[PDB]
Amino acid sequence: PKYVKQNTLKLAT
Amino acid sequence: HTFQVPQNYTKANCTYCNTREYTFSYKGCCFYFTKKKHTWNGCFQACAELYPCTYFYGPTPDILPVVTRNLNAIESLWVGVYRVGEGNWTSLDGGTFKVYQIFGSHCTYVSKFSTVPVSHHECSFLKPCLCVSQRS
Amino acid sequence: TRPRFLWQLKFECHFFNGTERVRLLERCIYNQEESVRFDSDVGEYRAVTELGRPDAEYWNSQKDLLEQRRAAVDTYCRHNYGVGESFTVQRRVEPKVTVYPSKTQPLQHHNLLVCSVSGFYPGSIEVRWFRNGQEEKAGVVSTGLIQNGDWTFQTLVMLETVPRSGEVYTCQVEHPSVTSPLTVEWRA
Amino acid sequence: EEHVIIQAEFYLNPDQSGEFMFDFDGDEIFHVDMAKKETVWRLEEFGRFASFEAQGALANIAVDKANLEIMTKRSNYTPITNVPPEVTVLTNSPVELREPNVLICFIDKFTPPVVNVTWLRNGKPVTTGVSETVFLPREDHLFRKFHYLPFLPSTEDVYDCRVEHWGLDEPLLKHWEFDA
Repeated sequence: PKYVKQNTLKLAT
Repeated sequence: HTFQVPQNYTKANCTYCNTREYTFSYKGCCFYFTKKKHTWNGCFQACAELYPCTYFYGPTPDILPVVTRNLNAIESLWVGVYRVGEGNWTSLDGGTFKVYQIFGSHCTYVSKFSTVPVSHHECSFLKPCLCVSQRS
Repeated sequence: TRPRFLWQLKFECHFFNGTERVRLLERCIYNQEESVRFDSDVGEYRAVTELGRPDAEYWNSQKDLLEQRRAAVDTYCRHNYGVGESFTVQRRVEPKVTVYPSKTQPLQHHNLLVCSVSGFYPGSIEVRWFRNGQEEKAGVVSTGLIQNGDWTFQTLVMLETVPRSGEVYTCQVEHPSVTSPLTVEWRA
Repeated sequence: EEHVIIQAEFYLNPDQSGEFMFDFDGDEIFHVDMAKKETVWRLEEFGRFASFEAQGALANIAVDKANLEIMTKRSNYTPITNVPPEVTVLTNSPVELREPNVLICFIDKFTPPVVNVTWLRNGKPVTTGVSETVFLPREDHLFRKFHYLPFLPSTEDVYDCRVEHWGLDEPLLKHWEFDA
């Protein structure tokens, strides 16, 4: 089994 | 004998926004890309039944770029822009729309690559409907 | 030294009753202030502080992003819960129970009986004091549950006493790692 | 509830330091070494049942650094207000003379996450066997950290967990020594 990561989003510019 | 059941659709006069279910939100509106596909005309009713205070929406040049960037590369939407009155290209929302019209006057859609709504080959093609509801 | 700027991002999966209920909480924190968050029970991003307004608006305008987070409770939370369930939710280490008085004093003079419970896991644990068979609820000075940082806990539960010859104090411990409550005595 | 799994990450300026770790009910499951670019499990037993692609963490951190830049400006450069740490030195299990034990230095409720920690035996620094954890997150968004010093109990030695942090006026020494 592999740990799934949640991706960080880029903030509003 | 002809049994006539008429249906007049108009803009909504109330507020609503289904937060656990809308396609995307922008400015004051809650947008919903229909899951079932429909004929352009079937859209007025499809939207009016999707959620309370919801209706077939015509993308303003201020709004379709957001609608357009939320489109798959192969996905298109029937939009509530029609040929009849007020500049001749209007919406349940009023106004005048600039339309790419090399075709038949009655239906319009948006694609990922269109910058204005577009008139179509024929309105029987099935497509998801672009619906809206005003929040708060 | 110079001023510091901190940016924190936390994705928290809350599991209730195993997996029958799972809430996902995504939080953005600037320095020490949460600014924006996604709550799976809400469905969209919500600005907590004004600094987060721009972000909540921008993120709720992206459908793919919205669709991804709204399914994360399954593709992320429930998934990772499985990947490590065998050694986290199921991890169990029996406590080591020792009883000793703090300072070696002659009898009849006030003393602090110490019940050390160490190296256990999970944290859920119960320690009770007994004086000749009857439960002592009063005069119990405890440290509370202490997390050691290496998946083991410990707790020191002290009992105020004035031991009279013949008295038998018993420290009873109950913990999900043991079937029948552990016990250890100390003779006065 | 019952359980909580937390993916926590952060980036701090000017330090240019970051972190990426997974937490289960308060305990660290693993974290990603930014330098070695490999995932490091708290208990080696964990690596024998699961795995994590460390590269993913590095991607998030890049995005976090960029975001930190954005948030700093938009906040009009307001810096974090230091919160000095609470320090307490504890023993792993009841001590017995000449029975190996472990001194736990528990640093809690502080921010930002930068701290210089030193173990001292009779006023001299010690490294033999020392180990530490990364910064663990707290619900109030402050941090928790642990430092370890295995030692042999005696009546002849005194120890100190020396802790430095910007919210502190001067180094803080937490004292420990056998009591007979």
